[PDB]
Amino acid sequence: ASMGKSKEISQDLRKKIVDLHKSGSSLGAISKRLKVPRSSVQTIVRKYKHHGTTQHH
Repeated sequence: ASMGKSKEISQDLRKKIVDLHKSGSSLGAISKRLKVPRSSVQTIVRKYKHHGTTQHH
């Protein structure tokens, strides 16, 4: 095999922001600590809503 370990986007943040959106009352909590910008939350909601319908894996 070969080597090469790198990352691109925080997978945790991506799952977390989505999961917390389903919680609702805990959204202000993560937005308090990490204060996610509008552009970031607006872009991830598109992906979530998109993957909501036939989530390819």
